[PDB]
Parts: sequence; structure tokens; C-alpha cells
Amino acid sequence: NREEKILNREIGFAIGMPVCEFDMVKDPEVQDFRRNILNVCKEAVDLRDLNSPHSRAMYVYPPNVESSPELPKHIYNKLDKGQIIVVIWVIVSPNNDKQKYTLKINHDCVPEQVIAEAIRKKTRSMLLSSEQLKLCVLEYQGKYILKVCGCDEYFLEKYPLSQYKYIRSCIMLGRMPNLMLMAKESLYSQLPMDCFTMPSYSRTSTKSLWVINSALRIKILCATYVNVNIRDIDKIYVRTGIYHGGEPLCDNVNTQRVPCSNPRWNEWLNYDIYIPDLPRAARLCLSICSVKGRKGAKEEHCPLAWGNINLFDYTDTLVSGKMALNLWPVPHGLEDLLNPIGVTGSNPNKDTPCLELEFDWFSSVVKFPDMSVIEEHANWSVSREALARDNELRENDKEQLKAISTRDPLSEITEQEKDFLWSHRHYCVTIPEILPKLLLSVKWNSRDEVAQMYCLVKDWPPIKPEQAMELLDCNYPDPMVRGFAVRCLEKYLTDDKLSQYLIQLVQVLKYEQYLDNLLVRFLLKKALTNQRIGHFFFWHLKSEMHNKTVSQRFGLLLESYCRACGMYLKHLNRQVEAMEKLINLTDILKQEKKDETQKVQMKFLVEQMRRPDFMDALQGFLSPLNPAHQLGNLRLEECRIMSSAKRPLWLNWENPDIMSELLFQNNEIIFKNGDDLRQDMLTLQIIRIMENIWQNQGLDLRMLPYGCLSIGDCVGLIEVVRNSHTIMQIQCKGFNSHTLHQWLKDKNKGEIYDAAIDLFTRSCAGYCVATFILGIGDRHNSNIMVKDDGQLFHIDFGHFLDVLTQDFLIVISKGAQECTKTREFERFQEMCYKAYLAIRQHANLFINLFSMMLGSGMPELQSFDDIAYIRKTLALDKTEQEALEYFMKQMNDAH
Ligand SMILES: CCN1CCN(c2ccc(Nc3cc(Nc4cccc5c4N(C(C)=O)CC5)ccn3)cc2)CC1
Repeated sequence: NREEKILNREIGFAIGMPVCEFDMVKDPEVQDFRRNILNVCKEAVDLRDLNSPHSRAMYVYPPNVESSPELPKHIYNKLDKGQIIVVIWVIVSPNNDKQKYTLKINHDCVPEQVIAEAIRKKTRSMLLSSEQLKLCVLEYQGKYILKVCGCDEYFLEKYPLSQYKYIRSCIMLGRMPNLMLMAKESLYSQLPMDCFTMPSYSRTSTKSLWVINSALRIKILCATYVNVNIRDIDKIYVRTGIYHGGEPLCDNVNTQRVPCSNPRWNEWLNYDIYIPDLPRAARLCLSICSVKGRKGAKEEHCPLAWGNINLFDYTDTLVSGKMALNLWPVPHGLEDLLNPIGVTGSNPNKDTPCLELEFDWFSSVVKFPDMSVIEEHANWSVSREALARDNELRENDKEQLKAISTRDPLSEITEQEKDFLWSHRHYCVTIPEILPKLLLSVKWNSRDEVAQMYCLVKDWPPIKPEQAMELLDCNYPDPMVRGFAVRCLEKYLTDDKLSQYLIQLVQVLKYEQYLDNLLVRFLLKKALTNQRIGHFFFWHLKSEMHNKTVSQRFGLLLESYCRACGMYLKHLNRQVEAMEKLINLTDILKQEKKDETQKVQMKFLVEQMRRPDFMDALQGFLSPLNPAHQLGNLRLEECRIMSSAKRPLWLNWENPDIMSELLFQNNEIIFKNGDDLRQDMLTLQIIRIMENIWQNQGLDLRMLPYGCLSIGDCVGLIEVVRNSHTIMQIQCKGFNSHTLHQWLKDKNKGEIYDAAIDLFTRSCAGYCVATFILGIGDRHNSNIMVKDDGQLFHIDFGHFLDVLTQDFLIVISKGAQECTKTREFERFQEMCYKAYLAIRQHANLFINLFSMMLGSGMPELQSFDDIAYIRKTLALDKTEQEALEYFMKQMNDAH
């Protein structure tokens, strides 16, 4: 068909990988995933056509609302008697004139009641009685929608107006909302039909695992493509282990050593486990190792290549017969000989070290037992032997179980406690937050001990998403656990929180055993029913496509997404093209013209930016940082190479929106090629979570988690904060330690003075507690910035996990000379003390978020010691008073 071939290449352009290359893969799991995932695409497309045209606009322009309509009390007090002033704009088609209309309404009106008060005010002197304020008001509030002035963000749903993020921040930032009436038909007329078509690539005995009573053995035949130095390497062998999510189910078993010239073994390795006792997520982890002989020094075993296999395939079949596994290059850092956390499957580069294996064939297909059999074997032998009144808990015992629940992902559960948790597993359903710890108590190489945990999980009470995510990290491989976790996310995870957590959730996809699973079908369905989520879903996947360990998985997931995302694929292709130009341009500035004057680089830049193909690709597309922002014409006179390390580009676009003057008229984005911005995305994620934790508890410590998006390999975008300056720029205007204070006095004269100091004090207090916990390094005068209104914020988070200068406390003390002894300083301290204890209450959240990214390859997130720094700064090994004591110490150390 013709219309399928044009879509195949547009999907390929967006992914960067030809779709035909996916037709050439013969792995039945790959072709079954490609075919079976389309059920999520039809479910999503069907959802978009339910209440069309509204449901279709809901997909393209979903409500950008907070997780809850409830307002913190100090935010409601910012309102007048619970009401908000709102300016509503109407465009009068003759002259396209902008008529304004200022309203005052309850913060909890839904959009259509705000539309009502707008027309009652548009005709407020039009001689209309009560019998005429129902002919025009009742008809128009069904024909109009509210749009944010200056961007493509709409209020298409009956949420409380103040629950919309744009309105929530206007309430908190003291600004006034500017909205605009739009005819429903004006918006609906701009939504295509998105006719999703099913692609053309759609359309003997079995025995139980538990009857195959016999020990496990695996044959290691030979290895090809093993290129080593014959002059120094002595022998070669295959190291092997059976692992369940990074934990060994039995002792590792090497092969015999052979000369590095003849890598053949023809050996059956036997393992200390029984085949019925293999868990569902059982994995074979092997690697080829060299041995070098040294006089006086011990032999050194260096791994040469690694690989992991699933003992069961995606159809629950215990694997039998011969197979060839292509292995992977050794990660710089892996100091063991096996890589159990590495992805599973044969390296797609088939010209790499290849290991041939063989599994036993037990006369027929062997499959894992279904829940029916598991239940029967669980209810049976649950009390094979059976002091039943002693396992009854006492107040001391129950509490201990709760104390174990408070522990973070990195805590160690002693063997004493693991047998405690397991024996009292029938009580644990009363405290569902113990489930992560109770799951680690299982001896997963025991089908009886596992069949019973499957039974407690089948009817386990749901838990909060922040804890359900813990069960999705790589140390919980079992599909029953991960299905429970995903079910908890489907029921309790709002869209707002999903968006904030999407980085970790896409990252953890790479640890999943199989292509088709409940997490990927959850994430895909939400990406295909909410285009704002689908947009970042796309870029978190695309930006990782260069990693060969995941590029096949993410390439297939992107294929299914691009087939069903609708007309947005064209917009994404415009963003992909625009970014490739910037990637190819800044790569020249980093290779060829790297040592030339900025004069020479700019001339090359202006000249290249003036070519026809370039101006077409980089004008008239959506900002990857926020697709609600349209990037129109590129105002080249304001573009410049900056004076930072990687020579980032300062790019300036006109905002083509009609109301641009009410939000921002020029959109400025920093394109940076050279630094892993995933590392900065994670920091700004945390800073945003710390702000929400503080607001919901009464601390208006205003942070600035500015936008930041990784689009590829050490390439990405950074939102420019407007009306802000670094301390370098402030101090150079007039150095003295009172230049900062004097600069804010000039910018905040009169009544605004005390507001600027308060804003600077609350924002400064937020950033001292955050930068201390997170260990932000390299804190010099260009990394801290101040806004004209006094808001302080940091800006370079390329260093974390291993700062109160004088002229900061001068601003807090309102210019006093004994800054360490003023009362204004006493409030600064108590804000920090309260802010520290609020974060410490959520240590599990912030530790989980790092732990899930530990395998992502971030330069400064390489080991548990990096994460343990937060276990130290948060003082999780002490009491609250002893922890607040700790924080007080470095506060006194900080000048
Ligand atoms: C102290 C142990 N205790 C503490 C709790 N614990 C635990 C295990 C795993 C994870 N999560 C994880 C871990 C991931 N990698 C790794 C897992 C295990 C070791 C290392 C990993 N490294 C990298 C670079 O890859 C560094 C070395 C990737 C994604 N997620 C979280 C906690 C095990 C028992």
C-alpha cells in the first residue's frame, strides 16, 4: 500500500532508525510485540473518538492542572476572601482588536462559570434585563473555551480554575491571569481526524515446570569472535551465575580454563538448584574472562564480554535446545566478573563475541505453572508442620514491623529480620507499606516460599505510587510484584505526578525481562491519551536511542507510539529536524572551529544559519522544552555563542501567538552540546519536588526548577530565566559586600523593599537546604543568580553528590553589620530547620529516585556511595532531634 510506505519513513525519520530494519529481525518476541502492542494503540485511539470532537481536543490540549484542587492555607490567604482577579480577553474580528475584561470570581469556579461572568460584563450596559441575561449567557457558555494568553494551553475541563497550574502559579507569584475567549469551533476546526490504520505486519505436548524434577545444567559449547592478544593472555574461561534480580540463587559455576587460541569447552555445567525451584524471573548471567599469569602477583581475571539470558521466554516456556548469545562490551566501572544488572538478550551487533549454549530438552515444551497450580501448591504445605500463638504479635513486635517499613531502598534487612518478616507475613497485610521489605525476605529459589508470597500479593492492599515505584526498580524482577506496582500506578498516579516521575519510569523499562509487559503498556496508553505526556515520553526515549543496550527496545516502543500518536508525528519530525541541524552545527564548532575567535565562529554561525535548508528547519516548530510554546521566526540578530565551557548557543525566536505581549514576546532557549543534561534534569526534578513538599506544609520557599530537556547524547536544551542576573554581573556594577543589598534596594524601592528581602530570604533558605542535601558542587559567583525582585536560584547542576557568603546575610539582615546576630537571621535559621525536617520525612522518595537512575550512566551517579551521601546529609542513621542537631552544626559551620 502507498499510504503505509510514506508513514514508515516518517516514523523512521522520527526514530532515527528505518522501520524496515525492524521487519528484518526474526526473533518471534520482537514480531509478537510489534503485533500485540497495537491493542494499546486501538484502545487509545478509541478513547480519542468517544466524545469527539471534545475528547480529541482533550488529547491534544489536556488540562495542565495540579494533583489536587485543595489549596494550602497560606496560598488561599493570598486570595481576597477566596477570590481571584482575572483579566479575560476577547478578540473582535473587525481589526482583530483586543478588548479586555477584568473579572473577580471565586478561585473554585469551573471555566464555564468564568465564561458566564465575562459575557455578563461584556454586555453590562447593553440594556439587558434578567430575561435577557439568560438568552445570551446560557448559549455562549457552551460555545466558548478559555485559553492562556501567549501559549497553546487551554481550560477544556470542569476543574476548579485555581487547580490549573497557570492559575496556581499566578496566585503564588502575585501575577494576574490573562485568559482569552476562543470559539469552540475555532479550536475544533484545527484538529485533524487522525485515521489510525492497523499496519500490514498484523494479519505438541506441554509439561509443568514443577513435574520436571532434576537439577539444572547448562552446556557451554564454544565462543567465536574472541579477539585477544595471544602474546600476553594465558587462558580463557566462562564465568556463570543464576540470578534473580541481581541476587544469586546459587553459587557461580565456571567452565574449565582453555588456551585463549581454542575457545571451546563442550562442557555441561551443573548448578546447585532444582528446576522446579526456578523462579519466573530467573536469569542466566555469564561472561567470558581472561587469565594472565604474573610472577609474585596473583592471576588477574579480567572480564572480556558479558551477557544475560532469561531462563523462561516471553511465553513462560523453559528454554530448551541450542542458542547463540552475542555478548556486550564491559562497562567501565564493573569491577566484578558478571553483570547481573545489564540488559538481557543477544547484542544486535552480531559481529561481536558470540557464545553458543545448550539447554536440556525434557521430551516436550516445559512451562511455568499458572496461578491455578500455584494456589493449590500454596494452600497445600502451607501448614505441613503445625506454637501458633507465639507468632501472634505483641505491641513491641508490631511496631518493629513498622520501623522496618520506614527504611529506605538502601537499608539492609538482617537475616534475623528477614525471618521475622516472613513468619509474620500474614499480619503484614495490615501494614501494606511493608511489602517492599517483605518481598526481600523470600528465598526466591524455593517454589513453596514463593507460591505463598504470590498468594499474599494477589489480594494485597494497594500502596501509594511513591512506594509502588520502588517495586519497579531492578531489584524486584518478579512479574507479580511489578504487576501489583503498575496496578497501583493506574489507580492512584495522577497525570501531574506521572509527568514529574516520567524520567524514572522510562528508565526502568530497560530492566524489564521482556518487551511486552504491564509497565510499557501502561506508559504507552497514557502517552497516547495525553499528548503532553506523549511528547516527553517520546524525548526520554529518543534521547537514549544511541545506547545500543536499549536502542532496540526503545526503537520498537517509539515505532508503536509514532504509529498511533496522530498528526503530532509531523510536529515531532519538525522538532527532530531542527535539533539535528543544531547538533550538526555545534559539532563543527566543537571539532573544526574549536580554537578560533568568537568573531570567526559567529561569522560561520550567521552564514550557516542563513542557508535555505537551515532557516526552514528552525522556524515554525514547537519548543521541545514546552510544546505549548510555538517557536516562529528565528531573530538571528539576538542569537550568539555564549562564553560558557561547551560554547552553548543562545537562540531567540519570536512568539507568533496573538497575545504574546502578555506572556513573553521572544522565546529564548540555550542549546548545549557536550554535557549530560539528564544529570541536570534529575536535580531540577528533585528541586521541584522539594518545593511542593514545602508548599503543602506551609513553607513558601520559592524555588526555580527551570526547564531542561535532554534530546540526545550529551545534547539538550535549557530554558532561559528572564529578568535574572548572576552575582558576577551585580557585583561588577558597584568588590564591596553591600553591592548585592544596594542593587536590590534600587530595584525594590518603597513598599516593595521588605518583599524583596523576604523573597530573597525564603528563596535563599530553600536553596541552602537543597544544595546541602544534594551535595551540589562548584558553587561560585556565576552559579548563583538573583532576579530583579530578589528571587535567588542556582543554575549549574552538572556536579552533585560529591554555601552562605557574607553579602547574602547582609541582604537578609537588611544591611546590618552583625548579620550573625540579627533577628532577621533567626527567621532564616528556623526556615532552614523546618525545611530540612520536611525533606527528611521523604528520604525514601529522594533515595528511590536516585536508585532507579543508578544504572543510567550519569557520570556523577556511578555507585551506592554517591547515593549514600544523601543518606548522610539527611541523617537517616539518627533521631529527629539528633538529625536537626546535625543540620544545626553545618549551619553554624556555614558563615
Ligand atoms: C547496598 C545494597 N543493598 C541496598 C539496596 N539494594 C538496591 C539494589 C538496586 C537498586 N536499584 C538499581 C540499581 C542499579 N544498578 C546497580 C545495582 C547494584 C549494584 C550497583 C549498581 N550500579 C550501577 C552503576 O548500575 C552501581 C553498583 C540500577 C538501577 N536500579 C536499589 C537498591 C541492594 C541491597
